[PDB]
Amino acid sequence: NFIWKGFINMPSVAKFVTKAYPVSGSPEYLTEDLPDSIQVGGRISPQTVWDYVEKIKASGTKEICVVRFTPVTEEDQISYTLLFAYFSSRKRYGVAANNMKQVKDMYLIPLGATDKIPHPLVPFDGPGLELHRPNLLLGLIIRQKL
Amino acid sequence: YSPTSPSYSPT
Repeated sequence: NFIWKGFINMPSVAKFVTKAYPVSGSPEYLTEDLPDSIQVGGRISPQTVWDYVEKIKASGTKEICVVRFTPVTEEDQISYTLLFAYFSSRKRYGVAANNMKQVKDMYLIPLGATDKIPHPLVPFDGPGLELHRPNLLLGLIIRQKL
Repeated sequence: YSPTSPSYSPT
């Protein structure tokens, strides 16, 4: 019941295969809107993203989809952990650089295992996130609605 | 009305 399988590729940091699972507002048609390999082209401060997200909500013209990335093999998990640490240690989110036509933005959010879910994504509309979990990379997908 | 994506630092 995964939505998408592909690469996350951040040059000179980590490249690995992951499955994306639904968390909130993430229909399976997202598979059509994600490339084979998500290219991480930048980093951005979380507060800047949350400010943007509340303007996005006010516009009524986008859908905010949250997915959970899972490494597919033990080798993938090693790189997944590198990339989590890259963003976590800098207090940054990743920014995708190669979005398909229907995707306005995609951000990569490191969610610590005991972290509280960043409040703009609450509440989830979908399976949500379990309380007991590893360190996670979430994908915040800003998709064209109308 | 369409908010512009915020700038970010490239890596």
